[PDB]
Amino acid sequence: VERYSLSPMKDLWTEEAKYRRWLEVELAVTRAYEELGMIPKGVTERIRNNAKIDVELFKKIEEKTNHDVVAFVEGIGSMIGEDSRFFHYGLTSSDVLDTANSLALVEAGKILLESLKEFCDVLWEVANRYKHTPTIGRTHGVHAEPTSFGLKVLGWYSEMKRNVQRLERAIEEVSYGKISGAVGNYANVPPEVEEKALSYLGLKPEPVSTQVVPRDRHAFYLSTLAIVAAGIERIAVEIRHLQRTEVLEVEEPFRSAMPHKKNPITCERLTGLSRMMRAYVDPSLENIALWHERDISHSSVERYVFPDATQTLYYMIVTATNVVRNMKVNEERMKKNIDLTKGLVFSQRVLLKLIEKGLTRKEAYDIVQRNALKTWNSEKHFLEYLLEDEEVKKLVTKEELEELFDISYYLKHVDHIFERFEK
Amino acid sequence: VERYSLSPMKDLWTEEAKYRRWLEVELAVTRAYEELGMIPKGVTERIRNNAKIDVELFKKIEEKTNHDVVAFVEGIGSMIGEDSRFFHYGLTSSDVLDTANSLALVEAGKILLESLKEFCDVLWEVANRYKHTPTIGRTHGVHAEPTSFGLKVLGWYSEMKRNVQRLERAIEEVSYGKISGAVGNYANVPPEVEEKALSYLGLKPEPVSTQVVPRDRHAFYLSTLAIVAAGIERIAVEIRHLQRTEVLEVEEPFRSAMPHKKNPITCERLTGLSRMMRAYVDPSLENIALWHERDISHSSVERYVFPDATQTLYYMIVTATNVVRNMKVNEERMKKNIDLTKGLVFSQRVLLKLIEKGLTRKEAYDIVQRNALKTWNSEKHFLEYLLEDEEVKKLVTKEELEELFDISYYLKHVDHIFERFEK
Amino acid sequence: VERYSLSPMKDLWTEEAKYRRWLEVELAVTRAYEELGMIPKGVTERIRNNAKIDVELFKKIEEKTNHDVVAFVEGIGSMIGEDSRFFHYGLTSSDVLDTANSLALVEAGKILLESLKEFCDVLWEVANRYKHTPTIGRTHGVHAEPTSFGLKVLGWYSEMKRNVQRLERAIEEVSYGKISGAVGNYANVPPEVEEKALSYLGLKPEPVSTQVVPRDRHAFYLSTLAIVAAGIERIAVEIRHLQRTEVLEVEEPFRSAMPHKKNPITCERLTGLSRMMRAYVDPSLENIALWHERDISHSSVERYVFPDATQTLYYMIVTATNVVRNMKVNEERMKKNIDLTKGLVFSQRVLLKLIEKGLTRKEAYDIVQRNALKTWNSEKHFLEYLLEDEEVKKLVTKEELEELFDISYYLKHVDHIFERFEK
Amino acid sequence: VERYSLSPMKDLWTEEAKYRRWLEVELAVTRAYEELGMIPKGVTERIRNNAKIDVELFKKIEEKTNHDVVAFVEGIGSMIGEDSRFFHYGLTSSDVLDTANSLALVEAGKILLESLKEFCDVLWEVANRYKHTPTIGRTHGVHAEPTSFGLKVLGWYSEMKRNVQRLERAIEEVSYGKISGAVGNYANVPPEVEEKALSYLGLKPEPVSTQVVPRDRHAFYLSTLAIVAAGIERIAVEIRHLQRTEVLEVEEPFRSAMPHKKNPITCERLTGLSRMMRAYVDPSLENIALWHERDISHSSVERYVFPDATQTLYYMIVTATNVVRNMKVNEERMKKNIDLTKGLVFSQRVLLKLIEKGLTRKEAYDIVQRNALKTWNSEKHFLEYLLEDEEVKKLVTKEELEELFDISYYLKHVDHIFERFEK
Repeated sequence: VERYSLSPMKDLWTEEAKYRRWLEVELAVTRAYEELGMIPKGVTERIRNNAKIDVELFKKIEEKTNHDVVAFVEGIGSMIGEDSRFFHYGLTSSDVLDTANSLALVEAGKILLESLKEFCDVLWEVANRYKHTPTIGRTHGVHAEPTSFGLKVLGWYSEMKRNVQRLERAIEEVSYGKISGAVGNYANVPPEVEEKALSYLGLKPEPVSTQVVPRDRHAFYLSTLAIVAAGIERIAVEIRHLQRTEVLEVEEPFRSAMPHKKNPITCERLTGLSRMMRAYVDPSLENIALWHERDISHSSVERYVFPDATQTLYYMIVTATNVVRNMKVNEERMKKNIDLTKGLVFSQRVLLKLIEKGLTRKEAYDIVQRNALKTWNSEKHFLEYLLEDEEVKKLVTKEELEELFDISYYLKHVDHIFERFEK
Repeated sequence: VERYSLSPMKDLWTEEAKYRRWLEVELAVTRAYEELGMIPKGVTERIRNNAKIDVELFKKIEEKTNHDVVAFVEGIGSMIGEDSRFFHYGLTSSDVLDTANSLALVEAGKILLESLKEFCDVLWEVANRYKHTPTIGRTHGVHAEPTSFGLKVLGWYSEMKRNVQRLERAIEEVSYGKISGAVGNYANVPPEVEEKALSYLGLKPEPVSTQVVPRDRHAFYLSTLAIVAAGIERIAVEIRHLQRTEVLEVEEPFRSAMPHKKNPITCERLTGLSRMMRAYVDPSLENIALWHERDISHSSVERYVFPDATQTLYYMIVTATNVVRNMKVNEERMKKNIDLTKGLVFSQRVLLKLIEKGLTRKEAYDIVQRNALKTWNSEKHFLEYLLEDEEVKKLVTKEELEELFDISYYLKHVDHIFERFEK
Repeated sequence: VERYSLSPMKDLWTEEAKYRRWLEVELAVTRAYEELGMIPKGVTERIRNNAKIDVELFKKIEEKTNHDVVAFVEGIGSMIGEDSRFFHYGLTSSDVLDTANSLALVEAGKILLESLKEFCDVLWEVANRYKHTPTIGRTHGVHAEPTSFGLKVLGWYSEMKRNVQRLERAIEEVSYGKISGAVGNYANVPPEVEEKALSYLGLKPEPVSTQVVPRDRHAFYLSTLAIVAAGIERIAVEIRHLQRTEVLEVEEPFRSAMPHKKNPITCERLTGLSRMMRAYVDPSLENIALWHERDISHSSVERYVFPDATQTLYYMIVTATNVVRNMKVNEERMKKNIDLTKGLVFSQRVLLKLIEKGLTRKEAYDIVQRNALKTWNSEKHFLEYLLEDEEVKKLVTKEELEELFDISYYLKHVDHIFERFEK
Repeated sequence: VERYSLSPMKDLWTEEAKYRRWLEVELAVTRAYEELGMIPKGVTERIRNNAKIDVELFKKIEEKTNHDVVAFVEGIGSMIGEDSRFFHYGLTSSDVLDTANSLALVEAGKILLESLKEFCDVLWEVANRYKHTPTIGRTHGVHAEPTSFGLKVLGWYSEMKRNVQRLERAIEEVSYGKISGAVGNYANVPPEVEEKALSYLGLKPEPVSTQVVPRDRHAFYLSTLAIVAAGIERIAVEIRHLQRTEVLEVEEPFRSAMPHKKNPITCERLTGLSRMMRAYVDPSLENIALWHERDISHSSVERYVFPDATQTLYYMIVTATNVVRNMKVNEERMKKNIDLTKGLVFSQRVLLKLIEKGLTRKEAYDIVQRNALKTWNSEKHFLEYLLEDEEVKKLVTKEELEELFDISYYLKHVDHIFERFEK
């Protein structure tokens, strides 16, 4: 794990950061009471001045207390003297816990969103750089028709922009806390305190909560994270295919190294991390069916999944940004790979042209097949066989024949497509 | 499976419905060409009049062809005579396949959305009916504080309304087809044909496609379906708990039956179907990383998951609607269950009241604990013990003591919460 | 789905086959009571002669009964006259259901196991056929060191022989039924009736059951099935890579076709079916935690998973067997692919030889790197560059150089490895 | 995570313990070469005396090397002087990595297995302690028929004894390393060195490896781990249900506490940890299909799963053992809960007795239903209503009636079932 904790994301998930979120919540709540005239003026400022985050103290108290937030509430109690009457007043532990996890997931979502937007900018730049670079399109791993390498990157760009909007909605979904007390009905803490306290944190009130924020929001967020990761996985698998020794179209950045031993190690790592990101979706979905007004089975799951899902995805986005930013792209090898089958890429164009000139689907098909076959089993090109085919010679001119091998045919609509992403 | 195929949803997924979607696509495409002046006037109308869906013919041709859409294209070919020149013109098979699955998933999404909205109306009605019905709030399966049964149903209502908006976005995500030919670059079919043909189907053009519509859209849709199902699972588990013999607060509708043998069979079934819905998420997510401009590994997955996920969820929503619509709710038993622990539900109120009147947290706590203990181990009530406690007798009046047992305390903010959902 | 239902597996999962298993269970149970003297002599043969599988009757009765096994018990009841006193006597529904599913899963396991052993025989045959066929070993998709193609097939053989054993244990695990009545404590049917009835069916008694056979047995079985599928998935991904245009070492069987358009469609299908097989594992694992002496949430999951997992794996085994049996293996291409990097595959042998002859690891490495580079960026071979390197010329003879390019170094232990599988 | 790392399991997964396993592998390999006469006598002891685990050195070298095992090989190299010629000789990195992970998973398996056997001993003890404790059996959460509480614990015992055996096979499955070099064909290190080196470590040779030990072995192991976890999850959900306020039959150990606020927090935790354990299964299964002779996508997954799955299960086994060892069992409450429905638990015996005495199934059923109804809606017992029923009065004696309410009918075979586990 520590392998991919990267700053800013990993600073979110220390024990200090967590206790500071709990204090933030507690201070928003005393502030809300005080602004409503419900506790004396001055309480919040004094608790702000005297409450310190002391991790060892809270952990020592927790040894005796066996309860994380009660230990915190007493630890803070021992620094704030008389003001402890007004601290954690009416709250249940999950008011603090779940509001603090909204804070963390919203912030993690924002870090993720900024790095994602940055991945989009790099993908847009790389797609425009190779906008007109010819490459062979491949279906079932088999040469199909010519295309451009910028258009392939644009498909990745297109997918990551759908993920920017998805990530914005997942941030919205998790932007809800609760300050509603034991079973969520404001018996011990007024709903006006909740509304003020959460607006100071940048959060909204869960419209109806139980003891807990409903876990379908978290499952939505984490399902969105797994889908972002699988798009990065699609990119990573492409580059693994393109860096294989028989292809050599692209090379992921590295580190003088042996030219024949450049392994796509980073993209293999990305593929494995995507497997982990989708692994967290299932446990988040059966966190949803909590018993009544809550059970705590989700808590242990979330200790793994919140920190690991958001730190792994962050590492995936930053790493894949660097891979696409700095990968070597071998344009001449791309172009050369179009001629690997020696013209047989243009074999549909040749087939149709024989139907145009009179022949029936089957008639044309047999002429192309025989030429294909000879091309495939030898060293001469498809075109050179077609030109010498007598049946072809009485139906098609030679200038007609040669123009069917123009790559620009496959390429006439690339700008049309790029233009859909402009402006 | 056939157990839960219900009309309208199951009519979507027959072989006839599929072939009709393929014809719909094909007709939108000839229409687009003809409206653009690219094929003669009259072609579409004549293909519309002569193309019949003949499932046995297509399947017989497929025996020879070994390819589903080629067999279809030839079957239709044999009915439409000369017009077959202009039919399926420039298309790749996945233009038809994936555009037809957008049609199916958008329509399935709309059927699902209407039944979901209807579930929301029933939940809103049931929540307002029991708005002020007292029930005991339960955390860790343990009596916590009083609450209202309408507020519990409102939490379900709140969750299903978040799922209506989620379902709308999932319908949007899947509203994209492609008419872009072999590797998605319009080499064989102009992008103006795509744009016209898909607007007649109510769909949008994938802004950049490969041979296929990118599979992250389908994974998003199906992840949303699994989250809707897990909310239905939360409801179903609640009712199972509430129909157990020691609780008897709610009874799912059934079918004169034995009163002691009413089993929550439907809600158990709902819980199992939610397990299947979340099971489809993982295969949809590794459908995303297709090789290059496509591989066909996703096709076999989607033969299971599109029809099964959308028919299971539809059955879940209709069944859970009926369960909530017609379930028996035992209000007097709910109210009686509040007094099961004989007043000990109000034990925090009693504790705080002793701190108010001078005592320290620990001092108060020991008085409540001893009374709790005596109450727990006997048949007299908490209140009756408190009244006779001397330490309590010198700190608290008896009218003070009795008012701490008012249920209306737990209940002062129920209308505030319901009002968040009005208007 | 129907796409891959293949005889004999799909005959297991009809409604008829299910009711036949129910009767088989019922007849074993009457036989057991009769042999113990608990019901009159002759009952079992009479019920055997009279009791007919009438699917439409049972479904008509179920319309009114709303209970599948009750409807069956009554339908059989209407055919067997006075002997209905002795039929289904003391049983709970899940005595019949779960015992019938053990029969099905055992027999499914056996059909799976015989096709698997047959897949092993084909793998052994193909591996021995290419025992000594040179091929380039590939790590990270990059040419590593020479090996044999039979050795690669052997690793697949070794994996499926581990699965044969795993399948035999999974059969063992599911060989347990129950005839123990409502909560599994033999209050209504004697344990000696259970023991006799299940030994007639070839099954063992769950040593302690509740109302149900414990679902960890089924989860273990389905987990083993998903493991077998992923080994098929490893094989199918190798053939996809090897059939790509730039590689052409292997070609899956098909159907005269275009030589350049041979797509690995069956293998991509096998990949997608492997994803469904692993998807069924999670739902099976959470069927395990049934509430108390049972809930029925697992029933609905098992209507999908039992038939779908066994039929999909059966399809995968039979199809992969035909793929490996009939695939074309291009040996000259495999041998030719070793020289793609023009000798650089032997570059570690060259490096070590320079350390042998005095040089330090870094010294040797720089000579190899420079020659590698020159080879990589040109058309001359590594050897030709080494021979002309003066630093190399004074440390190594030419005959010492050339013999580092012998493939038989890489193959000396092929024969030791096959030997481990013999006898 | 650190929450549940417990000695001895967490000592397995430090960086130090990992480098120690790497050295252990390296020393087995030098020992094997030396015993075969291939390197001078004395090398192994010298490398043993000199080779120190220096985590910070290896990490500093790795900063420059960017390769974990290379950095290790060099760091050891700087301590062992001239013997570095003989160290790591012919090995590929994954000879050390995968052999070291077999050591770890074997030893983890053994720690797991000893705590599991200990969980079985506690279960056997608790089951025998309540062998004859009457309790109500529950199906669909609804009172069914009386049984014994020891019988329920026996079913848990039976499940964990099946897991002991499953754990022994999973240990066997992962007992394979490799010392076969870059593509697993012993080109660079002899197979007799592998055989000797692995028998010193207690391991067997993968019969054919590629660059890596095949990942179906690890997926089988982790699948067995998730099965063991779900059986713990079945137990923990039972204790949650039994500790609910309306039931009070059992109370998990804790920490004087409030008697009404005893929450089943450990059991809810065990439930959530079971969800993480099953989440690791899917990522392990798709690690299986590595490309060719390996890709490294699995490495990153295994950095999470190996340590997390073995430590979480270890925590679950030890904690569930303490739960079952120390939980309070309320026998009088269990016995009292049988009479909750005031005799209606014996209603099938009454029904059958009326058919015995002449009546038809429907006739008998209506008498029982009417009395059931009256019992259900009042405070008088079923028996008292039956005795006063005139139709009952003319078919059944009072002593014939009362003895249908004997609990020993339900318990006669408890003793036969425990006997199956003896000896």
